[PDB]
Amino acid sequence: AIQQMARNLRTVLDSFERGTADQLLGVLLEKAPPLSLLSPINKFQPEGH
Amino acid sequence: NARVPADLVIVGDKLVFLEALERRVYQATRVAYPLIGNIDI
Repeated sequence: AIQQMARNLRTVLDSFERGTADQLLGVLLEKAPPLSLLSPINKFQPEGH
Repeated sequence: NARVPADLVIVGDKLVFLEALERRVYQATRVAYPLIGNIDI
């Protein structure tokens, strides 16, 4: 019983370190605009207005 | 004289500067850069 206890708790503690990268991928996908729309605006208009 | 980081290229027999000044000047301002001139056909 205590062996199953420790073996289970180890992967539960590992899962947060494993899923922080998942959350960064989620937020970086929710943040990034497409390159095909970012790159002409950064170039073809000089300043704006 | 003073040392300045600037690139020089050689064409023909003449050593010329090569300038594309758009990041140092004409950046984060409200003016239009020249050499983006217009033509009429």
